[PDB]
Amino acid sequence: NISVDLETNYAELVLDVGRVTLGENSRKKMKDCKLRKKQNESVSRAMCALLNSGGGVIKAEIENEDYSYTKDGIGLDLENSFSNILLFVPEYLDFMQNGNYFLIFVKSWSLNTSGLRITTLSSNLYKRDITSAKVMNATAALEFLKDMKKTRGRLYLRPELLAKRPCVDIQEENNMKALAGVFFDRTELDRKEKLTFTESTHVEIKNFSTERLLQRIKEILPQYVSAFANTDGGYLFIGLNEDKEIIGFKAEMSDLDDLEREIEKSIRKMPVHHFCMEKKKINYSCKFLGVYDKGSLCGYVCALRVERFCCAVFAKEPDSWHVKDNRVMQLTRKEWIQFMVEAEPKFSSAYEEVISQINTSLPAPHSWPLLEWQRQRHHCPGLSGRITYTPENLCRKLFLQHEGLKQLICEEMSSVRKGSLIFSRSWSVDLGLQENHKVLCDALLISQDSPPVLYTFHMVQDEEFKGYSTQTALTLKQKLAKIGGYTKKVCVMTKIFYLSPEGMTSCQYDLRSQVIYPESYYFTRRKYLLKALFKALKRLKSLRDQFSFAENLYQIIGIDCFQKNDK
Amino acid sequence: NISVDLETNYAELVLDVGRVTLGENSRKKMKDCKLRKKQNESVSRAMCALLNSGGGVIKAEIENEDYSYTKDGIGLDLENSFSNILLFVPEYLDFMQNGNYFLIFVKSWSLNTSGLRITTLSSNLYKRDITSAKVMNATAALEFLKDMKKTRGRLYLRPELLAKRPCVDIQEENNMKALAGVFFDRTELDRKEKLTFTESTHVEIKNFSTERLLQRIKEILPQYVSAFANTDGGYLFIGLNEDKEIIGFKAEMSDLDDLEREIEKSIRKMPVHHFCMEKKKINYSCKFLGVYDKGSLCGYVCALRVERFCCAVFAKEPDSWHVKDNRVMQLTRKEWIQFMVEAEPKFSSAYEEVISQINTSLPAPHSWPLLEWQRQRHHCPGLSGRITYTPENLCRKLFLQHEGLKQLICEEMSSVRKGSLIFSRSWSVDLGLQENHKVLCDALLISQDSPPVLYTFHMVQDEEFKGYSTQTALTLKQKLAKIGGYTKKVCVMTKIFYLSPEGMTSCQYDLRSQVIYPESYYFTRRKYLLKALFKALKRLKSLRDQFSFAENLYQIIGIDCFQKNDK
Amino acid sequence: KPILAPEPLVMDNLDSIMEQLNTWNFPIFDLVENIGRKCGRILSQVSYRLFEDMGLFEAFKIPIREFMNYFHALEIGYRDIPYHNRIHATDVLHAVWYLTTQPIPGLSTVGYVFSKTYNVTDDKYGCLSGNIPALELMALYVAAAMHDYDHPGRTNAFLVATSAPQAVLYNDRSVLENHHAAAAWNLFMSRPEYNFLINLDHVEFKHFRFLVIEAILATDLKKHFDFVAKFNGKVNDDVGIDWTNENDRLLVCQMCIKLADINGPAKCKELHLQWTDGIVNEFYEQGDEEASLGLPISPFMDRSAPQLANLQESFISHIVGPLCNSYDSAGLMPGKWVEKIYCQITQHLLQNHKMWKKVIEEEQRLAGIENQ
Amino acid sequence: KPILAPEPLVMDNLDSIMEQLNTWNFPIFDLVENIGRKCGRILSQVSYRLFEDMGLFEAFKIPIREFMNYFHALEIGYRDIPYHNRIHATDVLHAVWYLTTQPIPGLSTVGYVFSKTYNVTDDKYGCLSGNIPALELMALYVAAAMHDYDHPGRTNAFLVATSAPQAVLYNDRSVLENHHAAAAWNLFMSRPEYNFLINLDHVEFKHFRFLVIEAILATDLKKHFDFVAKFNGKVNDDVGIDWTNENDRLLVCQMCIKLADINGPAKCKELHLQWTDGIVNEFYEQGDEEASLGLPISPFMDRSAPQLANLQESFISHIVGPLCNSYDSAGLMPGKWVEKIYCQITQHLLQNHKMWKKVIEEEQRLAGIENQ
Ligand SMILES: O=C1CN2Cc3c(ccc(Cl)c3Cl)N=C2N1
Ligand SMILES: O=C1CN2Cc3c(ccc(Cl)c3Cl)N=C2N1
Ligand SMILES: [Mg+2]
Ligand SMILES: [Mg+2]
Ligand SMILES: [Mg+2]
Ligand SMILES: [Mg+2]
Ligand SMILES: [Zn+2]
Ligand SMILES: [Zn+2]
Repeated sequence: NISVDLETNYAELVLDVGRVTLGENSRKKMKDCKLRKKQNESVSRAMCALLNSGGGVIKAEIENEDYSYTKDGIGLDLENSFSNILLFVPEYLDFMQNGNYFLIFVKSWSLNTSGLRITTLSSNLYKRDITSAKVMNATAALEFLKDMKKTRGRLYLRPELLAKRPCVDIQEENNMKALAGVFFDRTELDRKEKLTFTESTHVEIKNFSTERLLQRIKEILPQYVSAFANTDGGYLFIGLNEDKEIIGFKAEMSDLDDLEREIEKSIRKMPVHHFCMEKKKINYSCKFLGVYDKGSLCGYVCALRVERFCCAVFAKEPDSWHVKDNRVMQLTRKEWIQFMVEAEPKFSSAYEEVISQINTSLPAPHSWPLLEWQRQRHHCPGLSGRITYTPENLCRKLFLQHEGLKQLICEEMSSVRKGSLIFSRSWSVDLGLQENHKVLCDALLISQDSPPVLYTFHMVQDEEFKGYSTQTALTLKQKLAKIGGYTKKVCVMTKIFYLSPEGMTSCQYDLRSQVIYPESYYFTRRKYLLKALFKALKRLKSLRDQFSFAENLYQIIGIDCFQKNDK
Repeated sequence: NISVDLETNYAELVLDVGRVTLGENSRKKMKDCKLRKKQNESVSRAMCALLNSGGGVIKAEIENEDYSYTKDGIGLDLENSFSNILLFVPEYLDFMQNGNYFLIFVKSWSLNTSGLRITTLSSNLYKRDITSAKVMNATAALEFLKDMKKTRGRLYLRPELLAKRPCVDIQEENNMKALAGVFFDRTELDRKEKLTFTESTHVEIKNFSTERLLQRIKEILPQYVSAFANTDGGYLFIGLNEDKEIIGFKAEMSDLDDLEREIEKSIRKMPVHHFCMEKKKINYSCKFLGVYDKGSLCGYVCALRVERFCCAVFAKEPDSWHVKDNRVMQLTRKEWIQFMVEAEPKFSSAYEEVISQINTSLPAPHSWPLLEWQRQRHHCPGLSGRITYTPENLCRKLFLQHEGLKQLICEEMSSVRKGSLIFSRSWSVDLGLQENHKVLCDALLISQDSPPVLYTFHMVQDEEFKGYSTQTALTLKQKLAKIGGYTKKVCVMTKIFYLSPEGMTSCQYDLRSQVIYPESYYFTRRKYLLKALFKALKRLKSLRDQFSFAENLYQIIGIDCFQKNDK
Repeated sequence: KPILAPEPLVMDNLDSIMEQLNTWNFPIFDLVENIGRKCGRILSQVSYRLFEDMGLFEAFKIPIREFMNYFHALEIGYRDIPYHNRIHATDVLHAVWYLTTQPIPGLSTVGYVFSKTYNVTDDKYGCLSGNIPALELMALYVAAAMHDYDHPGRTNAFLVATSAPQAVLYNDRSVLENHHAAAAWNLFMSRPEYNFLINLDHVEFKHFRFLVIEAILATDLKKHFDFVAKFNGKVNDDVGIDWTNENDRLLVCQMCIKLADINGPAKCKELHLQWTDGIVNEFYEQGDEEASLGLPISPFMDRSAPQLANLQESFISHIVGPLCNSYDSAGLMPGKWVEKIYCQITQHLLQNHKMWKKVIEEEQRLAGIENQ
Repeated sequence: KPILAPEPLVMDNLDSIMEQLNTWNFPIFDLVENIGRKCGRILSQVSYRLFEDMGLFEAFKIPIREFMNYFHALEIGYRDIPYHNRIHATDVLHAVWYLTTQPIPGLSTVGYVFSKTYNVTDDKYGCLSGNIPALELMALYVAAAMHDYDHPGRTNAFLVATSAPQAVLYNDRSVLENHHAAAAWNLFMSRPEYNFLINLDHVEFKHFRFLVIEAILATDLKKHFDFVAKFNGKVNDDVGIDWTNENDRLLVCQMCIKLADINGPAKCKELHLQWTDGIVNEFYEQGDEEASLGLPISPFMDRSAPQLANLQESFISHIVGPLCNSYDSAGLMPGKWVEKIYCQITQHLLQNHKMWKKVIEEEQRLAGIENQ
């Protein structure tokens, strides 16, 4: 399986896909097709699970001995899978081999123009084309399910009337449908006879010259049942050949009942999801016909009729994954369709609209940003006004006591052009997490370069606090990308400090000189991170004092609070 | 080519794709691959041109002698093309063979959740995957172009800094990029030497063991140039083999200049479309390298470096068609990107919002529809109040004179459960068309069943008025589906009447008993047709008096006019 | 000097008639004639009954004497005109009370207060008191009680046409509703014995005032289709109705009083006929004044050429129709199951609309016969 | 009896000073002291100059005597307070005139009227008169002239706090702006000699009144961020500005007068310092009254603990900043090319904001030094 590697110093979800061969020539000349398919499937499961739940990193042990990636590449099956799950590969993926490990860094999935909110390896909703039963891609499945959810069902025009059309010899698909309807009730079939009709959007034909035929039906039937029930219903005949010569399959009695039993079991196992008031079942019906050559029974021809359905019909559960807490799971059907059908709330009051739309930033100065404001404009004596210590009361009080803290913050904030750190009594509880009381305070430095850092301060010379800080940084990264709507690659770095009285030093940990990321994770944008942090705190209902925008002028003018369902 | 058949009695655009073979076995055993590809391409051009411009009908002469379609089907190449251009085939297409002609009825393209506003056979915007240069589908091309139009360019992070990462032996794609960068400036190449790098998202390698090599480059180069310029730039080496053994191609002097000339011509012919202020060109550069075996020149290796571009780069014009007036044309590049980038206006004032949202119609009565109202509730003495003669002043005046008209309208409106005909001084001018003064008036019967009819009345015993009426019905159908937003299949039938004084009869034409449509065109919905007609008249700025909603109560209450930029 | 009150607070001859107050077709004119029509203290009595039912005289400790003082001063405030008088305000108060404290099939409830009786026994019946705190409902009731205060008898468009001082004073933007709320609140704050909100908090009273003024301003017929479209878009594609939202609760009370003020064509035939008689008389008065000032007479407002049935049919089709549709499609209309669901209100509406369609058809038929 | 006019209509000692009226930094206080400050007829004179420039005395045939009558009555109407007085109204009138009749780089023009001078020679310079008919601009100018009429000297939140009669009378919803428009229009319609709109149509006058009242109601600071967000969404993702729309032209004039009423921090340093002195004096008056009524004193409104620079910096950053940004990003701010473009207004804004940031920094530094 796929296990969340809890033994990494990365501030991210790491998934361990087991051993994995790599390289185009090493994959091509791999003499085990089932193993290769299984490895490709494991990597694709990992990548979908990462995309659906914030970011993440996939760690694969290189199976071949001497692997380079600089004269070997990755492969071609994996590249096909990658290019299928995503539209653009360079925008989401980064590959980096770390000695004897191949790491794939995965950006988090973002809402785009397509409208999709989660990625799926396969919807498993088949649709019947003119002739072939194909599987709905992501976009077609979205469109299908949303049209159905709109009408609270699936609109049909059950036989109220045959339209009064002119009399004229004309040929249409309903001709084939009707000829199948007459074929279906025939009580006997003459062996090696011709057919009057071919296969179309309502008619399918299968040879299946198989001695067993049951292991084959058990795996091929549900996709055709879904293809039919998802469009107009239809018939599926077995025992014919390509040249439309009825032959049937050589089946003796005492097996036709077994075959029918397996068919009923298979079609009752297929999932289904209703948007209508009642909740029907898949109305269908099987039948068998003799193929008597001249006076004797040569065999049978199993004819199955499937009626058009009122809501969607799956062949299996939708192929969509996600890591909940650990042990990456598969999205249930109900959750999957809620992600495919519902919209995002997207309230965006007028005050928030202007607070964000300050972030247009055309090729022009566009001064006056509101998310970078402060009353107390005198911190850190030798410096300019280039750092907004935001809470402004938590920071002041934390600077009053813990005298070494202010000096440490000054000696830290020296090499930063422009940034804005945000303190907190504890950031773990501001992200909906378990607080541990030994953590003095926190911070969040968000500068132009140098991706954001989560300082954790404490005065306890017994523990290490690596687990706490890394969990908090991970959760902040995921919350940013999944709720703040930040649409770029991010890493939330870490630093830990000890703060014994009479001494402010001893950085017990520095996550930046411990782990390497691709070249692109090191360039944040610092205004969209602010928008993302604002929206994340708002959506988590923990936005209290960060982003001052002082109200003493608002109270004079008559403008009300920022936003809530409280007035 | 493809010619608009002006010689049909259909109220639609008919396209003539020339002779066309049909049937799966007739297509498969067709001993002319170029001809088969050409026929498939002609049909696909016709179908895209129909989808992009309202509805239409494709008429194909059956090429094989004895063709049935009821034991032959269509084919498989055509089915593949159909299923590619559309998501769902049964929703848009109907096939109907009419003796020695195969007619394909095409619904009009509609805005769906995907966001696409026009269909394209191929965007011709290639993207570079991990290894292969693929062509952007419709959705990826939409996303790409909209992201670019948003930032008014295409955002890069030109070398401001190499991030301060730890020192550790690590392998990445930039390794291959740099090794290519050192390969590119090498002044000479030793024949039959090994390579240190393989092909990735920045590196491509081609064998091309071709005596000419120029007819091949001329056709294969632009798609790789586009794949590179549309993602991160890169290098393209020719003269190598699969096993990474430099061999080169046996080229003598006096041809390398020709090859470079053809390359520059080819890359300057490739279209491009900028969303940035300046308008650069495709910055690139070629080069040739010797492959001297031991003291002699065995050949060359043409190395081409392409730099990442600021806006989109096509291999050819986008493959999108439309019929303008006649002689179905191809959408220019500018129009194509305006259809891919811009949104629809979608004003929808509050009054219109409620006038439409009366059309929810859950499984419940939901009486009180506003688009079916009238003051004068006494027409046609023997009848109920089941027909809304809408203009109410044009209809009254037209009933005052032309005494046989009212009796004719009564004898016509007898067999209709519930409908609403809408008169007009001339419907041709209400759709932006040329009026002919011999047409007395018009009408538009929109009932539950019996698809809408366009009565044309006149008193002139010389002409026929078939051309006028059919043009008007065609234009009304197209305007409904393309501007009113009606999302189902429609045909606008026709009827013509002569109205000499002292006699009201002589229906000179009845389009319903002249032409056959599929079984589904005969079931309209009559409330969405009303919404569509309202929106079409609004968008055409001809909405004057139809849909009464009398204002004498509005003027009392204080509510203003329906909607316009006039108050 | 101030309008204080009548001597015994709760008169008791109108007992056994308020018992039939849990019925949608409250015989209001019967109570009017029963009560001394000489003076008119109907609004105060019905308000006392409703507030005792909700129990707001303990849910907020409102001293009943000052309450009666204020509301008798209010009912004295209402002018003596054909339609917009204190009987109409009692109508609207009873309508909102019924709509918010009578069983609603398929409503899931969660300080709140329920009606006196209400028969709470099942789960398939909710009431709007089980989703809206007591403060919001008290605000809504007092908004309904004082919502047409000191009505001049003319419409907004008339005051805007003649440029009346109430039109200049309020900038021609919902003249009448601003006037009603302004005058009512002015009269409230004038005396000290009117403060029946004496045991409230500063913030509580602020919120109460805000809700009352919003409710009264919701009944401006110009902003009708806007409210309908907003209530459609907030029940159709959204998550439905998140009752924890204050915006949702505010919009629901606004729609409720919108539906209550226009409820002539939702009662039995005789009640609706009486209300229509009143409204036609008032329009006739206004048209009478309008022809004298030289202005072209208004549509429907000519007693010498009446088009009463035209007016009532168009009204029921355009105004009350879509409003009741949007109010019902959100599953808030009070009704009962059928052992699918029976709603008295929309049935009355359909019956009356059909009746006016009969009158229109017959009149046009006879006129076309006679006048050829 | 009515305020009629001063004897000679257009006084002429203030010649050669109105010539420097096509400059953004009009020395308004110099003209104030030049004119007899005993009486005060500045508003009338500047209005006559501006209307003669636009030529509206022939574009609408407005009799100049009744014009001067009305506007002198108006300037008499303005109370004598530190900030919101007739000098402020003359300021705002001149600001809107400059913003709509001075060259705007990159504006494509199309009955219209242009400024007197304007130097129309190129195509790369447009003016707002070349996109807005004469009626809309006359409405906008008269809206600016009477937009703070009879100002009590307090703010909206104060009148709402103490429950002033102007607060009850208007339901606590933009009390002051409704009062300004109401009182001004009342005074206009009072006498017959004030009708300087005598040669208009019924519909013309109706539209004019609508636009004037909308313009005056736009200057309510509570509705500031709403206007900014609406103007952002209508220039950002849309087709831009379809000037044929009346909604677009209305919204543009609303934003223009919004920007004009707050234009202290967009002039030279001394002018802005004078306006700030006025506004701080007015806030000090209001705080003085507020401490006497027992209410907790308002922020920034304590002359015994002034935070003037705090107020001005926060104001420039929060109010005038985003407004000028949204107004400029739509390419309407008047400026000049650079043989890319130089805009005087935003430069003045940046300079003043930096100055107040100096004062804040120095004060906090000194206080942290002294108080440890
Ligand atoms: O039964 C009834 C009650 N009402 C009220 C009403 C109206 C038409 C206009 C207005 Cl403004 C009003 Cl309040 N029609 C009816 N009919
Ligand atoms: O130069 C100036 C001019 N003004 C006006 C002003 C203000 C703060 C509040 C209000 Cl309400 C107003 Cl009108 N600050 C400044 N500063
Ligand atoms: Mg009212
Ligand atoms: Mg009322
Ligand atoms: Mg003001
Ligand atoms: Mg002002
Ligand atoms: Zn279903
Ligand atoms: Zn470009």
